[PDB]
Amino acid sequence: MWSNGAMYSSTDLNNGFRLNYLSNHNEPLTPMHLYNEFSVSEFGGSVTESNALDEIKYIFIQTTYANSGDGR
Amino acid sequence: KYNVWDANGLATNRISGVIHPRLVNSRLGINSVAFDNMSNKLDVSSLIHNETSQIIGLTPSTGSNVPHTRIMWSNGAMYSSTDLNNGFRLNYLSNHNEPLTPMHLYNEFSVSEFGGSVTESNALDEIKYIFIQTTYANSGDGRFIIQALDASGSVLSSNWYSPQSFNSTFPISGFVRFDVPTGAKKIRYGFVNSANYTGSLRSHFMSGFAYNKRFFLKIYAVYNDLGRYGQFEPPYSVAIDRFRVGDNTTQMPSIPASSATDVAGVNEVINSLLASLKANGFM
Amino acid sequence: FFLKIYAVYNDLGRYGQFEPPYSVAIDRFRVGDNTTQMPSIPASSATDVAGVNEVINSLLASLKANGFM
Amino acid sequence: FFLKIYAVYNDLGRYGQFEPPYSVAIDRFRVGDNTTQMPSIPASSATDVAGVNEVINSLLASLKANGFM
Amino acid sequence: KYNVWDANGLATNRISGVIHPRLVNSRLGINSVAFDNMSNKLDVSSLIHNETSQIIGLTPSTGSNVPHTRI
Repeated sequence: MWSNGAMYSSTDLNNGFRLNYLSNHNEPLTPMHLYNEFSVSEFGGSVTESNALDEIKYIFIQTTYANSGDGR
Repeated sequence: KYNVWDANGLATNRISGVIHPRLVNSRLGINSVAFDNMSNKLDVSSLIHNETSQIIGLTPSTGSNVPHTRIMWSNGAMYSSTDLNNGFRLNYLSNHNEPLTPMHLYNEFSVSEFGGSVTESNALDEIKYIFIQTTYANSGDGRFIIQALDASGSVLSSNWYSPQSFNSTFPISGFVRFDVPTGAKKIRYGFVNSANYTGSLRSHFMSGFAYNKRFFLKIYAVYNDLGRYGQFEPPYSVAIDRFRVGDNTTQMPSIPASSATDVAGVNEVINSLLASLKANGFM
Repeated sequence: FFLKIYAVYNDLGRYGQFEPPYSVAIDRFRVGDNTTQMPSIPASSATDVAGVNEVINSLLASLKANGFM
Repeated sequence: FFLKIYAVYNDLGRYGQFEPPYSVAIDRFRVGDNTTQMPSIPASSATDVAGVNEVINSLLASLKANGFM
Repeated sequence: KYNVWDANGLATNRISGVIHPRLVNSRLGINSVAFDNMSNKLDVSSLIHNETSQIIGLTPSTGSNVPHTRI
């Protein structure tokens, strides 16, 4: 389900994805990191932006709870 | 004519209503804009066709705005095999009630299948209305066509729609409504050309991507009775890994055509092929 | 482990909502692909003339039987 | 024939609702798999040291043509 | 026994109701006919198995009314 990244180890798949270091959340992501990318709000040149409007307003992310961890 | 008639028509508005479901599958129903703006529309309908364009264009192409394969369609062809971004091939049809041939891009499915022990007065119809949503363009000769047919192939009802018909959410996309007559046994739908030449989806339905950069088609069936015959939707099972997580096969690396004939080059090529098959999931 | 991400649209379906492709009229999407994983065929070193031909026949039979044709 | 089974959750999505996998950024789930079933290749009996090679070339060409590659 | 008990039972009727979701995942819940007629049923549930029959039968067969594989 992922375009970039890798699995942590090829001798025990139950460790999961590999998580690589990133200093802060506004830094660029590289092909080593596990991430996906998609494009939104694609309108033609004959359409003014003031008329077409935005495509996505909010994004809600659900996932599992844990008490601590360095992963993000 | 209607139960709810929505006439909201400004591009900068954002409408979102709630409509009781039993008003939508009735003798008069609601108009196309009201269904556009009905946030709970999945309470009366399910998708019978959903399709959008890929992200990465296939070879050869100059863009990725339309579908590059005919994977979703049982008939027809791609316009040109040297530029896949032209899209589907639109063949000429004189009027929307004419018979569709295997040259035209279209699909067919059957509705209201009850056994011989059930009277038709008791079983009833399966689909009441059909709603189609497609991208908007200001002009073009291509048409989206839909037909309802009885048991012996004859056309009970039919209609087609022009690019500027899809304008309930100008300037991006819109809905149109089709009325399924009683006694229909089959439904055909697809894309054709209304003028007498072979056209392409890019330049004769999407007007050269002047308004939309991503083609999509969604077709909603409003059922006569919620789930009497069972709604249509993709298959799934929580217990099978093929449907729970997906299929893990991957495309194989290219193996160059081999000409080795000393009785061992062939054996090595076969062993390499079997190794790649085992490695990439086919096994 | 599970991960679910939800996009709230600025306007319900102005640009077309994202969801898996489907067609009631195509058997690929209506019921799924019927291909099955092929049984393991061991790497073969038979070199007279005939072992290679027999392995090719075995592979073609398995392809035909398991849905790849 | 059809069969649909509905699970009413004790709490809406505490453990995560079950539903088919999808990703708007991945083409296998966004548009589907473009692999098509290959045309039938008859089992071959050519053992002059090159008929086998031609059959293998044909099989590789079919694989490349029909998506598997 | 129940919260909502639907006893509609004629073949020519077409029922379509709305029920608050919190009445369905409760100690008593609703009966099978109310859930049949609950048009907002995807607010409290999801399909854990969905299967229908193919359009074109596989070889060999005399019809296409049931699933032809154990997929």
